[PDB]
This record gives sequence, C-alpha cells and structure tokens, in this order.
Amino acid sequence: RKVLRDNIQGITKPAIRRLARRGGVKRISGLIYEETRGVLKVFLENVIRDAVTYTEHAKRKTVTAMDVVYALKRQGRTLYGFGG
Amino acid sequence: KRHRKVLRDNIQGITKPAIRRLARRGGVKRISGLIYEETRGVLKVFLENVIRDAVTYTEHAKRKTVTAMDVVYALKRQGRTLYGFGG
Amino acid sequence: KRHRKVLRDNIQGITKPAIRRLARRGGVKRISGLIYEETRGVLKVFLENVIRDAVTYTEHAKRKTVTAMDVVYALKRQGRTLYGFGG
Amino acid sequence: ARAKAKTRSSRAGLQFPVGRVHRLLRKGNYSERVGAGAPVYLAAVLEYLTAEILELAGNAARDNKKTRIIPRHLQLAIRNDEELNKLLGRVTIAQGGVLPNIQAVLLPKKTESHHKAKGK
Amino acid sequence: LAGNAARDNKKTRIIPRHLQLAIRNDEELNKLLGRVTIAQGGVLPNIQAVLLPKKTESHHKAKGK
Amino acid sequence: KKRKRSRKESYSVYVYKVLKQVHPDTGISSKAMGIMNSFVNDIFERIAGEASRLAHYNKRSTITSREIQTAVRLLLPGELAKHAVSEGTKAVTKYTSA
Amino acid sequence: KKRKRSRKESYSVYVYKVLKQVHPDTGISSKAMGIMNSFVNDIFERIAGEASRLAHYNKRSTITSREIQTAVRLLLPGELAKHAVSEGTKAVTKYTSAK
Amino acid sequence: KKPHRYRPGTVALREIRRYQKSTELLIRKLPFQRLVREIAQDFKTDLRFQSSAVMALQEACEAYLVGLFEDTNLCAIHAKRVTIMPKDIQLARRIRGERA
Amino acid sequence: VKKPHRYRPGTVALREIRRYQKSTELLIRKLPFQRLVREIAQDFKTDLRFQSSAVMALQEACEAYLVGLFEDTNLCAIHAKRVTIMPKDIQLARRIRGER
Amino acid sequence: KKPHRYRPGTVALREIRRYQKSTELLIRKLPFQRLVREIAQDFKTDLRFQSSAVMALQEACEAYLVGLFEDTNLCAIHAKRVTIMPKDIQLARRIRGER
Repeated sequence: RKVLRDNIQGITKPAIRRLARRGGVKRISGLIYEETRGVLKVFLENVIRDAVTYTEHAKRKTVTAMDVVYALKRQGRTLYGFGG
Repeated sequence: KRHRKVLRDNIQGITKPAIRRLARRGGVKRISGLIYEETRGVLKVFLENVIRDAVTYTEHAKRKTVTAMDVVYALKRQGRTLYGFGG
Repeated sequence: KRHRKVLRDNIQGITKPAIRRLARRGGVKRISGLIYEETRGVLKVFLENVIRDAVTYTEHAKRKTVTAMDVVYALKRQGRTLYGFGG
Repeated sequence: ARAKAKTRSSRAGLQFPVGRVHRLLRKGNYSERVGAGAPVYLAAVLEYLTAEILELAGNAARDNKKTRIIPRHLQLAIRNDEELNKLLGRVTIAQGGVLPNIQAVLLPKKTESHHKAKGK
Repeated sequence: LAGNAARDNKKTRIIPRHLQLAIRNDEELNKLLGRVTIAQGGVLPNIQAVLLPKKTESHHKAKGK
Repeated sequence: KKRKRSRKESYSVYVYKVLKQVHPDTGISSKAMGIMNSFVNDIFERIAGEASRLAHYNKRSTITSREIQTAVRLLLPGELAKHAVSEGTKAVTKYTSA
Repeated sequence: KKRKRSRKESYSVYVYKVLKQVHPDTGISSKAMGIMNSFVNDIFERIAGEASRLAHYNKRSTITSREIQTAVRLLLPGELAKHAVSEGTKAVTKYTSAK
Repeated sequence: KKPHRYRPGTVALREIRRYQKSTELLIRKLPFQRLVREIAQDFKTDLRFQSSAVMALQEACEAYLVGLFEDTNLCAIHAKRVTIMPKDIQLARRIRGERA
Repeated sequence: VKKPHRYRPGTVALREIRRYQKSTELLIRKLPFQRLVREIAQDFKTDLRFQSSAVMALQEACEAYLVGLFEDTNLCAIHAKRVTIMPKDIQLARRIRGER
Repeated sequence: KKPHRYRPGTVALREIRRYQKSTELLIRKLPFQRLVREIAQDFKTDLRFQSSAVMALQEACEAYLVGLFEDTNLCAIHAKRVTIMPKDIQLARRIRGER
C-alpha cells in the first residue's frame, strides 16, 4: 500500500543531512527537515505531470526514460546521460 | 567642423541623482554612498552584451544600420522579451 | 572633421617583416608562426609603462607637451638609461 | 563505368561524419534547401568541441592515477573551465559529483571560542 | 591582511612568518616589496604539477602491455 | 516474427577516433560514451536551431556556410568562437580546392 | 510607403472586433495595439513550436488536432488550460458539421 | 512639518509613492545616446543607430536595473539592515545565476 | 581513562563535508523513492507502469536540485553572520531565483 | 632555367650577418608614431608629442625587443630545438623577473 505519510517520511532525517553536507552546510536547524520535504513534493509533481502528458500522446501505458529526459529539458534543466 | 569624437566619459554620464530615482521606484529607502560606482559596472556589462548580438545580426545582412527589430531579436535570446518597441 | 578610422593604429605597423628583421639581429634562425601575436603583446605592456610615467611628469609642470627629457627621466626609473637621445 | 569513390569526410580531412550531418539536417525540417558548404562547416565545429571534452578530461584522469575517462572525470573538466562552464552551465551530468569547496568562514578558527570561565 | 592570516592558523600574535603570507599574496603589495627578504619568513607552498606523485605512472617497461 | 531490430544510429565510433589522435593511451568507459553522444546531439541542435531562425528573419530559403557561421559567433562563448570559426574555414577551403 | 512598397500583415483588425464583444463603448490606443499584436504573434510561436517537436519524437509527419491539444496542455498553466482545451474542441465540432 | 525641515527618511516615502505611479524614463536621453555609441565603436566603426534602437535599449536597461534594486532590497532587510550597500548587490547576482 | 577523544562540536562535521564532496554515489535510498514517485502518479492517470530507468532519472534530478538549493541557502546564512542554515533562508533563495 | 633556390635556412645566415653590422631602426616611423598616440589617449587627451619624444621611444622599444630575442634563443638551444616558439618567450620573462 502507498500510505501517503510513509512515502514522504521516506526521505528520512539522515538523508536530508547527507544530501546537504554535499553542499557545505555545517549546522542544520531542526525545522529545515520539514521544509525540505515540502520542496521535493512540489518538484516531483511538476516533472511527473509532464511525463504523463507525453506518454498519453503515444497511447502507451509505460513512462519510459526518454520521456523524463524530455520533461526536464523543457523546464531548463537538461539531463545528459540517462537517455539519448 | 565637428573635429571631436565620443570619449569614454559616457559611463559616468549616468548621474548620481538618476541612480537615486531608479532605486526609489525599487523600494530602496537609504542608498549607501559606494553603490553609485557598482551600478555603473552592472549597466556597463549589460549594454555591451545586447550590443554584440545586435551588431552580429546586422553584419549578417551586410547593412550598416542597427534597426530596432535587431535589438528585439537580440534581447529574446539573452532572456528578456521586450514587447512593443518592435514587431 | 574626423579621420574615418579611429583605430589609433591597433598595435599595427609591427608587420611580419619588422618582427622578422628585429629577431634576425638577435640571432633567431627559424622564427615559429605564433610568435607574431605574442611579440605584439610584449611591446604593448612596455610602450604603456614608459608612457604612464612620462605623462605623470608633464602634468606636474602643467605643460601640455611630452618633451624628450621627460621620456629619458621616466626610462631611468624603470631601469634602462637611454644616453643622448635627449640628454 | 562511373568510377569508384571515397568518403566526403576524407576529401575535406575531417574525422566526424560529413555525410550523416546532411541527412540529419534535411530530414529534421530545419530549412527547405541545404547548401552543400554547410554540412562540412558543421562537421568541423562539432569535432573541435569534441576534443574539448576528450583532452581536458584525459589530463584529469592521469592526475587521479586511472587509465579510463569515467563520468566524474568529465565534470572536473567541464566545471573547472571558464568558457566551457558558461555553455554547459545548466546541464546535470549523470552519476557525477560536486567540485570540492568549503567557504573559509566555517573552517575551524574560533580561536578558543571565549565567553567561558575567563581562560585568563 | 596579516592578522586575518593569524586567526586562520589559530594564534593571537602576528609573528614574522604571518607577515610573508600577507605580503607574498596580494598583487599590489608583491609588486612593491618584490625584492625585500623578510628575516625568518620561510616560503609560500607550491609544488609544480608535472612532478606530483605518479601522474604519468612510474611503470616504464611495465612488462606485459 | 521478423528480426530486423531497428538499427540505432549513434556518433560513437567517431568519438573513439578523436580520443586516439588527442591521447593515444586512454580509453572511454561505456557511461562516458553515453554522456558524450548526448553532448554531440546537443550542440548540433543549438547551431542548426539558430541557423533556421536567421535564414527566415532575413527572407531567404537556404542555410549556406555564412548562416551556420553566424550561429557559432553567437551561441559559443568568447574564446571558443574565434578558434572554431577559423577551424571550419580551413576545412571548407580544402574542400573547394580539391 | 507607396513607391511600389510592400504591405505588412497585422492581427490588428481582428483584435478590435474582440474588444467590442467583451466590453462595448471602449477603445484602444495605437501604442496598446503594439503590445497586444505582439502577444498574439508570440503565443503562436510557442504553441506551434512544441507541436513540431512532439510530431518528430513520435515519428509521425503531420501536425494534426491532437498535437495542438498536447501543446496547450503543457505550455499554458493551470485553470487557463481547462478553460482553453474545452473552448477549442467546441469550435472544431462546429466546423466538422459545416464549412 | 515646518517647510524648513522634515525628519530624515520621511521625504523619501513621499518620493517612493509618487515615483512608482508613473512611467516616464528616468535616465536622460542625450547622455544615454552616447553610452551606446561609445560601446559600439569596439564591435565595428561606421554603425548608424536608427532612433528606435536607442529607445528600446533605454526601456530594457532601465528594467534590468529597476529589478536588481528590488532583489538587493530583499537581501538587505534579511540582515536586519534598512539600507542597500555594495556587498548586497553581489549576493543577488550569484543567486540569480548571472555572474557564475 | 574516560576520554573516548570526544570530538568538540565542529570536527566530525568538517570530516563529512569532505568525504561526501569527493564521491559519485546517490544519498537517497532507492526503495523509499520508488513509492514517492508512484503516490504522485496515482492522481494523474490510474495504473501507470514506470520503467526501471525512469525511476533513476528522477532520483538523479531530485537529488541534484536539492544539493543546489543548499549552496544558495549557505551563502545567504553567511550574509547575516550565522553558520546554521534556518527555514527563513530556504524561502529567500527561492524568491530571488525565480521559483516562488 | 636557373631556379638557384638556396636550401632552407641558408639565406637567413647571410641575413643575420648583414643585419648585425648596421644601426638603422627596423620599425617604420609613421606607423609607430601612431601606436604611441593611441596608448597616450587614455592617460590624457590634448597631449602634443615633440619630434624627439617619438624617436627616444623608438630606440628604447627596439632595444628591449632585440634583447628578449637573444634570451629566447638561448632557451631554445637548451631543449635541443633550433627555432624560437611561443612557450620559450614565457620562460625568459619569469626568470628575468618581469612577470
């Protein structure tokens, strides 16, 4: 079952620090952990709503990797590699 | 006759009051003294970048006159999109 | 009213033959192709430096003409004493 | 009759294909009639730029003591340059990494910190 | 520019070395005091890249391939 | 049923050959071929995407060398523009005089 | 000019007629025609533009009605999309009946 | 409010309110004609600018500058200060991504 | 003998900003990120089946935008003389960048 | 037909011997008169140069250049090469201390 809470409590507190110690931050306040689950559910909504629209155009029911490489390209963040 | 050409005093042509009227439309309340030299650095880089792409389109058409549908076609690429002073 | 060209000689007149005449006095036998752009970059940082000190003396006397005794006085400070061109 | 022939690329001495950038420039509907002097110019600008991701990367593989140009060695060569980080400046490279940087103010230098029982 | 290089090395006195690490970095102050020798200064760290360890890899004959 | 798997087309033989002239000892792992085919297919899209706009703005119907050259002067940054415009001019000149 | 000179094309006559339907007894200045005529000529090059790429990825060679419906779904934003995908189909319905 | 003196920082709120409600350009037209002409000399000489080209450049350049100041202001109010300064302009340019 | 060399606050965090900035692997666990992508796609079209290379091209672009908003919230928390990123910093970086 | 093409590099030894035995300046006076005029514009405008000032600047500038090329040559003969190249000019300037 995709329990709503479980899916977002999936980005756990240790991995919201180790994804931030790769940027330089030395001390992290307690409330950063809540806001940073908010900004990764309003980014995935926008990338996974423009991969569904291309998938429907070709009358397919599987979201292929090339479609995500074409959803990201439109919004200004091209990804080179996991696609062609 | 006109025995003179345009020197490089122009970058100081923007006066101290003009940068205090384009910043009071911005919400700024107490402009600091050193800002006036910095704001003549940010404008100076920008005016060159729209200009180099503007000349590059004109030389493609082998003309000698930079018409405004060339500025409007340069400003789209960099980022903005002036609507109006052009077609 | 104005010479149409305003290039003020852009590091020009140092044509391939002139740099292949100065080098041969030096002892160079087979000058390579890329040297010509570089030797127009070393002449450039020298002609400016004798000049900045030369104008600095003339403005001290308030005169508007750079006489040769000013260039001999500037050249001593950097390190090379030209003997006699001005005296 | 009609003779025997050789590749157009060899005739102009360019390694990158000059007969495949003509089909891909005409079957994409970029323009109605392709000049024949344009496939050759555009198979040289790509090749000059290919070496800009194949030489700076290789020189950064010797420095880490390895003989293959793996995906990270590609980032340390397109993020350490000043005219190749202003072209590929939004692209994200798969399985890459970040360039090492720690801002100076954070580095340990509190100098005994102070405010404690007078260390005097 | 010398005190700021004493906090970085964790000391509270501007001793003679901390004076070289501040007059051998700034470009305006290394083109004025460019012949002077400080009394017990030392030198600024720099190892040329070509000789760094291995790099070209000391295998030579590398018998095999 | 039939075989005839669609034959995928990639610029990957040509990238190996440029590695060989520039460095004769190194080799590229499979992922770097992926992060390199994508680069070649991205600069081609920008240069033939500003050529087509230039051909149309000045009413015209063909992309000749000057048009594929105005783009390199605009899309590529500062230094790489000067070297690349020259590298192409030498390569086209050889084609005509042969 | 009139020395055998060329004639430009503007969507300026059409905009005036729309102004009359939504708000009667109101007028537009010629400076405000210039901002509006550019917008009608900029939304044409974004909605048509995504359609060209969509046709190529699929491999199909025609830009038909379905393609100008996926472009309106992606380029436009939230509730100015549901109110415009619906409006267009109604006009395609009527044309299919008569032309 | 003796016309002789209004306390510091109260004339400017009247200035902000009046300036935000009108659209006339704020840099003088004759001096800006020259800055563009000087910058053009290096790219080519013998370039003749039509009247509209120097008008558009005025209505884009004012707009980039009006914007940087609103973002510099947002940064200043963050540190508890109420005045723009030289350091604040640089944080706005690194974040927006222009300088690199 | 009660000294496990307890490190003072600040020496076990500058030995992790230096071991995570020199590696190429992915920090977020794969299985908990194969349920966030599916819950956010059970509202747009029901019964959509994701491929195995498109649940890794979404992890590598939602772990390279977060590590790009933590270098613009550690250049804004050093402008107010603090070393601790706080939730009023992440909100400022978004307004200037353009993503509000 | 007499091509009389001396083999490569033997015309130049005759050139070196003849050039080292005379003192006439090797850069033309009219072009040099202008390079100084351009580099003077930035420091001040309205500066008038007497005839001798351009002449002195020509003798010092030829002399710095003649020298850099006897030291670049000495560096080239060290690596076993016989021709000056762009890289050699930068070792001479780092060692002499000009930087």
